[PDB]
Amino acid sequence: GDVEEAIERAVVHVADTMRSGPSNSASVPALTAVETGHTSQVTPSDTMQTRHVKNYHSRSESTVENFLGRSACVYMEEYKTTDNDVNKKFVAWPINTKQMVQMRRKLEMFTYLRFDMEVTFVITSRQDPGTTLAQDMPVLTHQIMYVPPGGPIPAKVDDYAWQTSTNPSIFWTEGNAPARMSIPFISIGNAYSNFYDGWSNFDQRGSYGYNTLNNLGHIYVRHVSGSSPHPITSTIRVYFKPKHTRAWVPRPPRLCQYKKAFSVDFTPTPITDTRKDINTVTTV
Amino acid sequence: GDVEEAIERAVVHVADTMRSGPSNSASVPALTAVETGHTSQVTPSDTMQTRHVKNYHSRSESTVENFLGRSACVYMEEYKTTDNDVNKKFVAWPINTKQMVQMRRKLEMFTYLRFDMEVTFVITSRQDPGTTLAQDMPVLTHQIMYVPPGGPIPAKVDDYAWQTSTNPSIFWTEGNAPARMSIPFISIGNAYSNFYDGWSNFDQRGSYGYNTLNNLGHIYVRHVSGSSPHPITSTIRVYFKPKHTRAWVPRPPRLCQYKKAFSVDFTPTPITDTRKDINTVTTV
Amino acid sequence: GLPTMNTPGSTQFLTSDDFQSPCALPQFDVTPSMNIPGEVKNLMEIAEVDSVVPVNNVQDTTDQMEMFRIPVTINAPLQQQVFGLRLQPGLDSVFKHTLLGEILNYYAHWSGSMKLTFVFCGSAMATGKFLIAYSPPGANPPKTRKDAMLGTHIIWDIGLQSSCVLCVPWISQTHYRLVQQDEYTSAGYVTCWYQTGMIVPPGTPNSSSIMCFASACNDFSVRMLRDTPFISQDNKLQ
Amino acid sequence: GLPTMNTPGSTQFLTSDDFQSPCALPQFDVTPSMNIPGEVKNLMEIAEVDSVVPVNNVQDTTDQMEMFRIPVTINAPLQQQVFGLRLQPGLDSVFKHTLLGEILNYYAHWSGSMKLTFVFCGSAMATGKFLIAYSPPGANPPKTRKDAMLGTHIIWDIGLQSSCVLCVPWISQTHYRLVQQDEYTSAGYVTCWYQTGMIVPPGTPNSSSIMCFASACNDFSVRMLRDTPFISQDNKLQ
Amino acid sequence: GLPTMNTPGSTQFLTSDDFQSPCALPQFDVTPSMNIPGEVKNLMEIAEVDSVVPVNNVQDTTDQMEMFRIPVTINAPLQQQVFGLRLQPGLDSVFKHTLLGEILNYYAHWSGSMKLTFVFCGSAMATGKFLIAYSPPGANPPKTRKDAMLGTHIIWDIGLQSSCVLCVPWISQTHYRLVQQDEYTSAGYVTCWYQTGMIVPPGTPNSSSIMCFASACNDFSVRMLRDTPFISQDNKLQ
Amino acid sequence: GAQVSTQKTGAHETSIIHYTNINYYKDAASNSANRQDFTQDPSKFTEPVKDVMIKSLPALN
Amino acid sequence: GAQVSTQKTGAHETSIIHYTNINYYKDAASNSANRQDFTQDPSKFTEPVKDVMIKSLPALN
Amino acid sequence: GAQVSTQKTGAHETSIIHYTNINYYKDAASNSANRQDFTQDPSKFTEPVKDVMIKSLPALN
Amino acid sequence: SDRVRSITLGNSTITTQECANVVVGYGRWPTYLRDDEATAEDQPTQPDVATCRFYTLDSIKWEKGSVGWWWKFPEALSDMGLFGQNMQYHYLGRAGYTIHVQCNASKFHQGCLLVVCVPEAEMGGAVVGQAFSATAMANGDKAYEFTSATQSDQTKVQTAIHNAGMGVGVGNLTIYPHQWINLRTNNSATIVMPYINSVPMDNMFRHYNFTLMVIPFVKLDYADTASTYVPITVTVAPMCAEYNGLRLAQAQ
Ligand SMILES: Cc1cc(CCCCCCCOc2ccc(C3=NCCO3)cc2)on1
Ligand SMILES: Cc1cc(CCCCCCCOc2ccc(C3=NCCO3)cc2)on1
Ligand SMILES: Cc1cc(CCCCCCCOc2ccc(C3=NCCO3)cc2)on1
Ligand SMILES: Cc1cc(CCCCCCCOc2ccc(C3=NCCO3)cc2)on1
Ligand SMILES: *C(=O)CCCCCCCCCCCCC
Ligand SMILES: *C(=O)CCCCCCCCCCCCC
Ligand SMILES: *C(=O)CCCCCCCCCCCCC
Repeated sequence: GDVEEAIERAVVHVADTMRSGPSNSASVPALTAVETGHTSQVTPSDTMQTRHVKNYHSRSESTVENFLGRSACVYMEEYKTTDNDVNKKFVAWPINTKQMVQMRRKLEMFTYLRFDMEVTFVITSRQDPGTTLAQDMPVLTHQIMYVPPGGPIPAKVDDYAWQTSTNPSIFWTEGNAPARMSIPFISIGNAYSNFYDGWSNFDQRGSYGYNTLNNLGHIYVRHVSGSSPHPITSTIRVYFKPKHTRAWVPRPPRLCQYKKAFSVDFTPTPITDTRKDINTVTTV
Repeated sequence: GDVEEAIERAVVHVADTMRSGPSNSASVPALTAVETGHTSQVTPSDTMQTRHVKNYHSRSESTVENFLGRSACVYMEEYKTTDNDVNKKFVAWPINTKQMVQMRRKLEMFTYLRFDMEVTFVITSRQDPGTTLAQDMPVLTHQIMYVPPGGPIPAKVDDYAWQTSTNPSIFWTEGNAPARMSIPFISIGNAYSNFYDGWSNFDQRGSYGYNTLNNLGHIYVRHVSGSSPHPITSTIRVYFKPKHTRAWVPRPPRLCQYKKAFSVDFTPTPITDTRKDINTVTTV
Repeated sequence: GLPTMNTPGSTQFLTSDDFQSPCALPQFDVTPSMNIPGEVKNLMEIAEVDSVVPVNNVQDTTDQMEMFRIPVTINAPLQQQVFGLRLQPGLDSVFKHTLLGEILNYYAHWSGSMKLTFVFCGSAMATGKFLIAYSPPGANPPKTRKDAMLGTHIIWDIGLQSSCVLCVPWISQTHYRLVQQDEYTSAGYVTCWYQTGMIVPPGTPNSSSIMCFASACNDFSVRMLRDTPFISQDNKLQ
Repeated sequence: GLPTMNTPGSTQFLTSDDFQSPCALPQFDVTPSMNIPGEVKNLMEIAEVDSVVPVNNVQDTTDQMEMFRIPVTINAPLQQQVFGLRLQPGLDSVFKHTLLGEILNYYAHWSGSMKLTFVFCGSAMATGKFLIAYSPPGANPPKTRKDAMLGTHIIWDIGLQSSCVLCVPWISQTHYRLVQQDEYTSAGYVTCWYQTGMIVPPGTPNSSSIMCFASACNDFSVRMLRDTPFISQDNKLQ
Repeated sequence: GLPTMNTPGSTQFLTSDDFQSPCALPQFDVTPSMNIPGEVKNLMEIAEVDSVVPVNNVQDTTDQMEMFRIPVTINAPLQQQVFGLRLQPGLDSVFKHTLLGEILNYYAHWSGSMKLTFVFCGSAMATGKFLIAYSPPGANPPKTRKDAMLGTHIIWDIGLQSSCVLCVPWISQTHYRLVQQDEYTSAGYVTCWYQTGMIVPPGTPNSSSIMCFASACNDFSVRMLRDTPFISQDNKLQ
Repeated sequence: GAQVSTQKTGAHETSIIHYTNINYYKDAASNSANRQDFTQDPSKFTEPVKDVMIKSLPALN
Repeated sequence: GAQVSTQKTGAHETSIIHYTNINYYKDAASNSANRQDFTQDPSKFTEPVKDVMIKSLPALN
Repeated sequence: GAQVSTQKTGAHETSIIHYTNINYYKDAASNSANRQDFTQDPSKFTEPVKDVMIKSLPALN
Repeated sequence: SDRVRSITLGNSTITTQECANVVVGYGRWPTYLRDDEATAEDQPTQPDVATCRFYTLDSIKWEKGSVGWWWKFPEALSDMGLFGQNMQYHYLGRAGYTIHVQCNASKFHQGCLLVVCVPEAEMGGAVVGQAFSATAMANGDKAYEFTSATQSDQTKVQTAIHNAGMGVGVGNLTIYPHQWINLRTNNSATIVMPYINSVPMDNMFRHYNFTLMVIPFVKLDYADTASTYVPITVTVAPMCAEYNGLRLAQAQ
């Protein structure tokens, strides 16, 4: 009514070590058949004498919610306040999570993912170097607009599309706390796919790979009415923080360095690094 | 008293699909008389064998409150901090929703509308280019005043009317969160009219059309005491977000592009685009 | 003062935000409500209403109204095709400007079944049977009535009941398809063929028109609000 | 207004913060959940799964797959060493790229026991006994089977059961060790020796391979989330 | 939003503030606590412990350890003075670097009684009686045993019990005195005199040492946290 | 007098999902939107016929 | 309707360690993270064998 | 669940002197300081002798 | 013993005298789509015995120098009786499978294979940036092979075995449902894969749900025996196959 008792007063720990003494039996825990595709459930008490240890360690920091739940930079680009080239004055980004290596490797440890998304923007501006820099420009305001697939796309900073009568936009002024908002799980499927071993056409032709399922739309950003006498360059950095996460069918982590944003493509890389012989255990 | 239970724990979904098997009867659902002005209530189970499908989809995002409830730019204009022309230093806008195409098309999908209005202003300033730009101007403050029909209208930035002893005004300083306020349903009628097939005079003469019912007043905006040595240009953008909405008698969406702010006027536009023949179904 | 700490998002203006704000006209006495007929509560109520589909939107169109008339004639070759259209209610020119298509164009996702009602507009003396089918996506569209009859279809017989309803079911791998449809989100084709032929007695016109209406079923819904590609401007009006 | 006072931290963006924020898509109807097999809830579930350890990651490697094959041969000198490795699951090249090592590399601290499973892959006709031991840290690693047998060990006999599990216990002065292991946080060595020898009957190959799997036990956990040294870039991809 | 109004102090960083702030390592599992001996809860627990007072901190000191040895000798003139010190536990060189003085130097106010324990370190065969006194402030310090005996004192007799405790009471006009003591906050003097004399039998050394310990009593406390004058730097270390 | 109601479902399966609101202004115009009213009737438009028509039975005569 | 639950343990021995939360938004997507769910099962991965295998008994035959 | 406790005495004679606190974070590390625990024991340091010694009686023999 | 195993689906039965256990998906047994998880509204066909039965693909030879093979599903079964026919006539399909990999040698042979099923085994091209065609990864029941050397042919997939065509460490493929055939103890491997995807049903031609990989981690070796190669045979049975969206058959 007023207060509610969702208290988790009983939290999970790591397994205790049971005291274990000598044995002489036909029962043999240490011998198994790896061939079954089974990982052994052996513990020290099975193969040696152990003392009792009340273990209070907890796996709290390794839940998928926690592992994925930190904001990571997924994109960055610059847009000028004034320039002769129309395209240098605004950013148009096709939303995806494959261009920044760190976030990509983490998400890619799972095949399917389902989560809500917290998006934070970090926008900074700097005056371009030049011969004459004296000016007195008022504070800048930026507009970030999300255009769902199929909506009208802006062709220049001053076009009608920026009216956002229906698309969601954020107007933010410099000097303030970074802009932020939440987006729910928006896939047309039941989970987001990090990989897709298939084609776009029924023919088994067309696009191949996860890129065929990426149609989340674009993010467009411009200065509001910020034309300055001497150019100023703003850089926008977008951060993603998944929350209320669920993950399915885990995969080996990416070993080879990434080469392309929209394909699994790689260059063969060795299993691991080498040492002189199979018995080398020293450093020098 | 303290807490209140307005919880909507029972929300509406889209219709389930009922399992349906073979049939051989005199009862024939698929044949009707479109002539009655009736749209058929047929579902797949009426014309084919269906499996049962528990459908959880919901029409939440398509309620009129939701469709109309996003802020949209309805106007924008510039006013200078210093200029020789008196009129270049303040804005005078006759409130209406017909000048910005996106919002207009949405509202115009209904004949009558009744709602409260949330108004947000986005004001940005830029220093005008010139030979000598060095100055050190303190932060700017703007005044936005609403003048109901018949009230004294300002003729210049420094006139008595700006005293606002009774008209509502907002004083806002740059660098801060955009100004905002709510206005209740202010029509003299029971609902706002998007269209009006009639005249102003009983004679069936005078003004024709919705413009004859538009008398919501004006919005006047100026810099407070912002005269700067070198001119600065501010641009104000006004956003409307209807809330607590009700809509009546829906109409076909506007097909032809808009030509005038205060009239339905258009240029004939074809029904839709064409294809080579009535059987063409490929893309290339 | 009570100790507080501003979090990210503070001072921003999110277009789709939902906060309270001071009223500039304190205590304004609103005009009483009146019960006007035809209240709308959900845009889907509109999409559920039939509108005439410009099926015959062919290249050589001289007269605009011809787009609504599907031609049907006497002595047509056996098993002849009457028309063929691809199911992209929000993208294909045949549907994009109908009531249903216009509503779809303010959203990015859609799901549900559709009703395609066909009404025969020839004289009471003409007769005919037509096979109307729906083909779920696959690499190739049906080129023959034999191909078409393997999919979901209905055989329409003309009599007192002038109209017939082909209800195209929601058959998809995903729960929702995109309004800006692509190959992955492909929906298929709807085609019509002569089952027998349009037979006529002496003294009646040789050809007639069929009209097509379209509307959404009760399992239909849209998601992801977006601006429509159908309206624009280069300047403020006035 | 209610009197308030902003405290330090106000307006900052802490990457690991946990606040609420407005939803840009109000009332968006999420696609229904579906019960997909293989849900993961904790990364430790992955680290608890065996992966093949590249124990034979020697310098002269011609063929990459050779790294997974530990050589064992007939007529080996008595008490000969089969292999030796140092216990730094997150740092040593033998473990760093296994499932366990990869998970460890997203953290800075670790604690718990490990399972090293050895599987004999020679013919059913070969026989042999091996002594596999774990030596807690000390100034010097074991150089002889006599040295090795004083520590924690198991004597593996080959028969129907092809695999044997050496479970290396958590013996440490601190509750946790560093993933970026140092001398203070030293864990020791694991070595293998011929107990008897691999004997063979006529008509069978002269040498065979042994494989090594590694996984964490139920008392294992990691702490202090950190970025991995294993992935980088000089440019945005595309 | 809820209407609020920032008050003065908003956004400032006060070093001694006490607010909550977000945790950068959400859900970090802290290493379990262990019961280590010697827990301290209040700095006064330290000040209550005896430390050796460098009473003989005289100018000509050759050997540093001599500072802890108060000289006492045979055939001393009657009523001779052994030592004299001024009670400024946080300021005078005799006390400022003892445990008690060091703790006092992190504060600006102090109050309470003190224990000055004297221990005779000559042979078991030596004898002697000493008068140890405390003189509350006044314009002039005692110059003679006759002057000293009018104040608070104890007459110490040497025997099996080697140590004697002069407890200097808190006698002050104010509840607290300043650590950076001044005339207003004057505390007085502690002096020691021969009551009889140190007598010795044949075959024992002619002079001996007395040591002085100091600690706070249970009515002692400090106030007003401040930085100590005893530590500084011109550069960052390294 | 705070009002407590249910939220729109998120990525996770549903009790912890309710939010609380308190009105701070004297005018109802100041209140937030009615994002959660899902009452709906398509029949004024889909079937405005005087005589009701059951699907199974023929339309004319 | 405020929810009150326990905090993650700090440097000091544990009652004063509970925090309170109130949701301010109409969409569950707006809510903070589920930092405190510790349900866990490694057996889909460590032992997906049809016939269950007890450690004491031999693996084959 | 707000905690209410007494304040440290001020210039004026003491009921109006209690303050209230509510924790806003999920980790106890986030909490304010324990400025008010006055438990104290000087005997581990002032008297760590095996056999207890009463002041009135002599120290040796 | 437990080594003995018998499996019957439709008109086919499989028997093994020397097996390990039976690995089951992620502990998930195949099952028909429930009403509360469906989107496609038409009544599905569930051919039962006609499709849910054992199909034996063409055999292959394991030689001393073999490096590994892969087969993509459902493509590998596109020509198998009524299972293939149903795939052709329907827009959507759904199924789980019982995979039985057979390999017998002798008590004097040695060798060890990893038998894994990798869901969404999206692969990289031989030359980065260069697109390849479907034919580079699947074509009926044809076994594709990995290589030791890194692939140069741009019309192919990057076949270097140690990265399994996916850019990961081949020794970590064990997180996917798998079993080992160690010649010394086994003679076959059986893995039951449930339907795993991000959508309830999917088109069976356009999407390869999972890839079966058989990789020799320990090379085939033997002495003076007259037998040279050791055959490897794959037999698989669809389970709980159901299809929706009937229409004309897809030409290929
Ligand atoms: C980021 C990222 C990762 C990917 C894979 C895409 C996974 C997305 C899962 C579903 C998201 O919602 C959809 C939106 C549109 C489409 C689409 N498919 C055909 C083209 O557009 C499908 C799903 O590529 N970029
Ligand atoms: C594909 C795929 C799926 C993923 C995660 C990507 C999905 C991320 C969610 C999409 C978020 O997109 C935005 C939506 C709106 C806004 C925005 N609204 C207000 C202004 O900016 C910004 C980002 O991994 N692969
Ligand atoms: C915006 C907009 C839309 C229109 C049509 C006007 C609809 C307004 C509905 C009623 C608003 O309140 C009124 C105020 C004044 C008048 C008026 N009528 C004669 C001139 O002034 C009537 C209604 O034109 N511009
Ligand atoms: C005509 C008509 C009606 C509509 C909607 C238009 C009505 C919009 C409400 C009018 C809002 O006007 C304002 C009132 C006051 C202020 C203001 N008050 C404080 C300073 O600015 C700004 C706008 O559609 N057609
Ligand atoms: C409704 O008010 C009944 C319960 C009272 C709850 C306390 C309100 C919390 C502080 C906000 C006050 C709002 C003043 C604008
Ligand atoms: C839950 O609301 C039941 C108890 C009410 C507690 C009062 C809320 C304190 C002020 C915050 C109101 C939140 C409005 C966004
Ligand atoms: C404890 O919560 C029990 C009583 C609830 C008091 C209402 C809380 C006042 C508003 C602060 C909410 C804190 C959310 C971070």
